[PDB]
Amino acid sequence: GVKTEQEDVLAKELEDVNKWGLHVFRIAELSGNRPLTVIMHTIFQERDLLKTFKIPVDTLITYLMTLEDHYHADVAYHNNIHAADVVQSTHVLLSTPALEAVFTDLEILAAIFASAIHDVDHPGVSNQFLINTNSELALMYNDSSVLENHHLAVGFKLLQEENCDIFQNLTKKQRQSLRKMVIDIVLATDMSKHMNLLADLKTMVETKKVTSSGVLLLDNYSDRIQVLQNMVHCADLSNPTKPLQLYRQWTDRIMEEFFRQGDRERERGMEISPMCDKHNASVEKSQVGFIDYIVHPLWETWADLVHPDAQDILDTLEDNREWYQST
Ligand SMILES: [Zn+2]
Ligand SMILES: [Zn+2]
Repeated sequence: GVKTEQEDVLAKELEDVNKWGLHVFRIAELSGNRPLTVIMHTIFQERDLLKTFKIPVDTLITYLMTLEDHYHADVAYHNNIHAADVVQSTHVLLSTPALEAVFTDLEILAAIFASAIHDVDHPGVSNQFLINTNSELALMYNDSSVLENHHLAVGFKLLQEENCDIFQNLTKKQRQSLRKMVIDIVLATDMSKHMNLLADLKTMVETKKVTSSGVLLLDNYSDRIQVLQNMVHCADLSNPTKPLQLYRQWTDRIMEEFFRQGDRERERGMEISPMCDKHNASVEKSQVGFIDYIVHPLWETWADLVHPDAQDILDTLEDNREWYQST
């Protein structure tokens, strides 16, 4: 009834689950490529979610393993490790001092569950690739948020497998609310929604209230959900805010995925996508452009929302930006 030594090494690593920069790749190794399962399990226990929602533990484990298995091991970036990272990063963002006591258990469950399923069954190519190849998925979703609609459908559909319904003891009311929030959050991970989300984040920063001091004031669904949406979007785009040794690993993986799509595009004479082209790519330049135009405006705005909880994260982003720039 005692951990093996590998399990103990895993356990000591997981003591960092509440911190930006967990070594998720080491956890992936220690766990036998189960970073999503062990990290979700640790977080659910940590937040008392099993008791609060009467989730039987074997059901939670069975579902997590099933969820994890529907991420593609042969996809370099959009895989279970990325899902685990986004989960644990959303987990840390949820605990930010400026959001203390703001969100309900159900909203907390929604953000974490949405994080876990948000890229499930990703084929490792983009929406545009899927649309252009006349793929079955693109036709099912009428070319609209193709992957993101698919991630949701898979994530929910998997609750129907044997002993997988982790929401079996929630009331209809809890389930309908949970489901809508999860759907709103995941659909918001589509980059084509990025400009609007950021616009609304800013507007809320311009017009933000604080009550009892410190903590933010969110008094309608629109505001509560848009903050959750931006939170997970932030976790999804958190690679450049992480210590450089992690960030570079993510960048290697995303570039491996992009070039591979570039290869497949040429294996069919398709026009080559924005910097998916091996040979004609500057990884350093693309990262700088990515940070200046997308990641920094997002996180800078987030940092303002929860000032100054996010100062260390923003500083790390800027350091990494200068680092890449120095090339
Ligand atoms: Zn995605
Ligand atoms: Zn993602």
